[PDB]
Amino acid sequence: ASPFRLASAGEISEVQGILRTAGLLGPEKRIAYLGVLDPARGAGSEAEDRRFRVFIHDVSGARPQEVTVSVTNGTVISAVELDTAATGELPVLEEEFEVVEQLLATDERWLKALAARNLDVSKVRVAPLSAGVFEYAEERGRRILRGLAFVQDFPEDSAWAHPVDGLVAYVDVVSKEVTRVIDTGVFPVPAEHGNYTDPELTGPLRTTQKPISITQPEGPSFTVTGGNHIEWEKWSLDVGFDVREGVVLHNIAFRDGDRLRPIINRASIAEMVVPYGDPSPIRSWQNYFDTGEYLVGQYANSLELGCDCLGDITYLSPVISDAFGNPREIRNGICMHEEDWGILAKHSDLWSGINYTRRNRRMVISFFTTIGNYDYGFYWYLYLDGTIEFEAKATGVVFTSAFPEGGSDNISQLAPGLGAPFHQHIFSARLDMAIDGFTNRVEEEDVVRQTMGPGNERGNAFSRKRTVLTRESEAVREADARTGRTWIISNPESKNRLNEPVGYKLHAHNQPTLLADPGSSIARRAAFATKDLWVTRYADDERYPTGDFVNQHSGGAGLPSYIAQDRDIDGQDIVVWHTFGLTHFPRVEDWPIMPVDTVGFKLRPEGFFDRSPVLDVPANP
Amino acid sequence: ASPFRLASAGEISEVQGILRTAGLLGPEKRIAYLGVLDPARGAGSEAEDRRFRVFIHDVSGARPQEVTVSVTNGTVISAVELDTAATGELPVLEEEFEVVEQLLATDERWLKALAARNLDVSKVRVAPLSAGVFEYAEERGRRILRGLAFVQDFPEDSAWAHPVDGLVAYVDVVSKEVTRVIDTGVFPVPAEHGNYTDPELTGPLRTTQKPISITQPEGPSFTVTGGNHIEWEKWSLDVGFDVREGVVLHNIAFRDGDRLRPIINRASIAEMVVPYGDPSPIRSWQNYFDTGEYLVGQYANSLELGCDCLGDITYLSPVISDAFGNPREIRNGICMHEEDWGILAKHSDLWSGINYTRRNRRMVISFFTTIGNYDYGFYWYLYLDGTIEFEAKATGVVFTSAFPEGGSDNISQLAPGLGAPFHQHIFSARLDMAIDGFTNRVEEEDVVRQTMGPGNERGNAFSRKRTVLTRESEAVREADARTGRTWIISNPESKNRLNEPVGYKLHAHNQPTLLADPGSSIARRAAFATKDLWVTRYADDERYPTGDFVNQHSGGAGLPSYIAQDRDIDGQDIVVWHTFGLTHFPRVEDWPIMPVDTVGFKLRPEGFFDRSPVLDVPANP
Ligand SMILES: [Cu+2]
Ligand SMILES: [Cu+2]
Ligand code: NA
Ligand code: NA
Repeated sequence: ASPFRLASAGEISEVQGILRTAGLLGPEKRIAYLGVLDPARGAGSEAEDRRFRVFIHDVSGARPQEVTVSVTNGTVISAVELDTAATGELPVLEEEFEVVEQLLATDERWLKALAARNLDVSKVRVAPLSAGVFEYAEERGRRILRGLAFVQDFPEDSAWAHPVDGLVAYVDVVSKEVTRVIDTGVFPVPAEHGNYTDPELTGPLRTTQKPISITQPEGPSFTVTGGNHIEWEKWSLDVGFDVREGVVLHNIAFRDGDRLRPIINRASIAEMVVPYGDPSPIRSWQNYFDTGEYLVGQYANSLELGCDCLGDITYLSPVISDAFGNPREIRNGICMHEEDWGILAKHSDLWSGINYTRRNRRMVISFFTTIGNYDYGFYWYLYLDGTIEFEAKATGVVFTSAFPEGGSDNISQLAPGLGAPFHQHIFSARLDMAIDGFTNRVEEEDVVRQTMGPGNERGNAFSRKRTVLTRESEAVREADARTGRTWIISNPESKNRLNEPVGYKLHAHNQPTLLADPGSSIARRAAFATKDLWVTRYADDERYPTGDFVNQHSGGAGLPSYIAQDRDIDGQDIVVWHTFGLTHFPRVEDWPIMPVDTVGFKLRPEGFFDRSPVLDVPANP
Repeated sequence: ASPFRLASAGEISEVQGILRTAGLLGPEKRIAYLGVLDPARGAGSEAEDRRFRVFIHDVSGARPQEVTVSVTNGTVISAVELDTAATGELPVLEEEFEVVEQLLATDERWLKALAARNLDVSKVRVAPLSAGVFEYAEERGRRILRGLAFVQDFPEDSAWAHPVDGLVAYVDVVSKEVTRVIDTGVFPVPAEHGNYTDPELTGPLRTTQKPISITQPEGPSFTVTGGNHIEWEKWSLDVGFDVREGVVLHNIAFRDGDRLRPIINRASIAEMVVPYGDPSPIRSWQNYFDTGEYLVGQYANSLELGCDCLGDITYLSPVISDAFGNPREIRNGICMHEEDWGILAKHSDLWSGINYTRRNRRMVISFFTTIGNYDYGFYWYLYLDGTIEFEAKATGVVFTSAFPEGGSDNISQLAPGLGAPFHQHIFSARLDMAIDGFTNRVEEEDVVRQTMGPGNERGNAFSRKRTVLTRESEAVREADARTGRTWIISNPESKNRLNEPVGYKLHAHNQPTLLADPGSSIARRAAFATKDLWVTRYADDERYPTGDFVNQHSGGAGLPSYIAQDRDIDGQDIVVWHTFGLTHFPRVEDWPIMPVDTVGFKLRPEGFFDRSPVLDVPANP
């Protein structure tokens, strides 16, 4: 059995049983995170050791625990009580969905605020908003959620149309107490509805769209074996799924002739955060770590055939644990399919008389998640030519506020009285590299302009420079779009037939990084987001750029701590962490439901192959 | 009849007849350019006036002419003799394809160079390479082409595999004389073949690709009327075709409710140039203005169904003039089709219980051209949400040289002894704007970082700033990817329902601009390419960023001259010229035939609509 197979329902039940028998899962315990661990380095040989990591909350007020279990051997490997004021709180629990609203509904201060606004408490929705770390000393070591009110006029109404500005509250979800209710003043609650299925707002539906049918009469060109092992057009990989990260890719490799050549050992989105840029005290604390605080895999959607994924689709239905250790399937949570991708290569040669055209295609592995108002599609693509790409598709409903009567430098107007605070959506891709194996290095490549003069008398020359990042202290890099900056991951011990090291080049989109002041709480908690590229030496326990327990963790954790080790990364087992994101000034067109916008990155072979790897693609039928 | 209809065969024959009768097209004349002119402003009412512009070369040595004809009235409007030393030479003629090779084959200096290298002259290919303007005084006012040798071992061999470095020659294609033969020394001619249809090099063809079938059982959702008028999913436009520019889009507009709202009056790629960065005197003069010197529409490919354009395709077959004024059809030269484009909008709402997904699609209008070794696909896309995008797909065979034995700062290695000089492919999109009509302005928008302090005590705030470009002297702009710089075209006299000016935002890729020294010939002849964005006041005669006659024109022409007029562009009829390109350090994977790489730009609505314009899209079948 592949050590990279998806977790099965029986493994999760086994973890439950092991924890129970060890005294670690009594009736007061709640599993906040559970996932299989990847195999250790050099473990390929041999014998199963499937281990699971578990974060266990306690509803009675006792300290939570981090536990690793061997499901293979039926044993607890390690169990440690956590001091959450030091190392962070556990991820938000599903069962907290309604707790903030419930607590607030019986609080006299909350009710006073609602009564001033003539709002029916039974119509007021409130979400479990993550709290971060600000100036409130009573919150240190306590599990806090914050709450913002949105009115639902009727049960199928979009509450996002009706934000209640000027009001925020903080609660403790263990003691079930409301710690603070803050009312800065009454803003009109926007009146118009945002019901995008109401014919009054949609108008008559278009009747002009004729069907576009995508079929594969012979079935798909990829195979799936062992549950999650993909073979497609020379590519080989395993599709993992983790409740925190979502879809993970393992063992990305390319079969070049008779050799299986590794490229990336593990690819994931290891963090994603949505920092808000509105200085109103109602929202200035808000930074949603969709991955680290909420767990994006947990909220993966079940994808509808013909709707979410069109064509000949092979689904995976990954299994996760509920809060009690029972397995729960996400039916049709991962789509896998190949897509036509236009022209691959084309040339019409006058001298030879040969006219040549070939088509491209890509393998797609995707999932979609919903976190509150946001919905995101995460797409990995493998192309015939060896290119690897990630794309995020951001949609949903925008997070709303009042639009201030005098206008705003930090909020845009969507509808009468309705605002959208500015924000970013910033991702970190963790790419545990294995270019032709684990001995890798990274070079920063810039274009080099040359001065007109001796050796360049016509002033046309230009060049390139590559700078090796030799130690972690040198490996925190920023974009430079003007100079075409990219980063090449190579294997200095593996040369192509031209005696040049094999490599892959990372092409970033060069979007803005974290805009917050560098002294802010968010700049400290999401330090990764302040720089485009980090390179670390691989270590088993360095998994997330924000650290293991993000919720209410004070600044400092993750990448900035890991690189202090100043380890050798010049021809070693290394990990690239690429920050990329969208900066969103919401437009009227984003209301009442947002069209998709996109961001991502790609890696292209750079002297990895001895010539084009797609010369054996046949002409299209 | 629409004044924007494609030229017909009969119109071209009529132009021929008119020129003949006027004494302007005797047997020594050759048409180097012919195309319909767009209607004048305010001409919509009324009555036909189809005018054609013609550049007429004379093979006997007499001066060429620029002529405008009214095909409607059977008259010559203007005819002027050109002084080519002043205003530039005419575009390269098709009949010059073989002239450089032919001349050189009987030249003793050329033959001496070939004999030293043991090369059979009958196997030596040479192209009509554009000459530019360098230090050779004898070339001023003369029609010159330069020639580089490539060996074809047999008639179906790819000559690009066998460049003959150290050798270049210059000819006069009117006097049929070889002016210079320069031999800097013998380089080995690379030996390996680059025959990408030879089984020895391809290997056995893959048998693993299963069909991907794209069909439309009810036909397409767009209609074509009047030959070239498209109606699709609220969009309206006319598809033009010009021998120089290729596919042009006219009258791009969007039907918002019962109002046809203009967006872009004319969109084209008005120039494209390929500057080379190798300071060897063998190539340091080379800059191929594929559009302005060669005419990309002229070399548009005939596109094969199921191969080049997949799905339900509607073709146009545009007509151009041959060198004698006879019409020539480019059969199946333009593809039009709609494509599925993934998720348009999606949200799963816990509070309302509504789960909503809609799919996106795009209208595609494309052509493919071949210029020597290069092949480019030009794609325009219209999306359901109002986004407009252009994408160029660059492929073909890379232009080769020897790889110097000591390595090179300006050439990369492709195969043993085979090099690829560094170069860029730089496009200029000319967007004659009409956002809700012709009264438009441009603002540069940057993100604004804010300092932690009073009014921003948590250091989270960020903002945006917009600066109006009020006069042409202020409207030559550069990218700033780090600050998320974009440019918004708005109509200051047309407000959306929120009392904000309607607009569209240009999103650039922020790739490097022209790298050459600013004092070089190429920086002066392709000045447009040195800056990302220019805004001019519309004028009928300001068509190309490089001017009308690019071939052998000294530096200065086009945009830098036009903006000296310093015209008012604040709420006026304006034109945006966006420079964008690829910087290519060729990789081993690009040999022997290059996979596609891409560059482009998009424009997204920015408060153009009163809410999302896709709320009336129905759920997918
Ligand atoms: Cu957003
Ligand atoms: Cu190129
Ligand atoms: Na690694
Ligand atoms: Na205009």
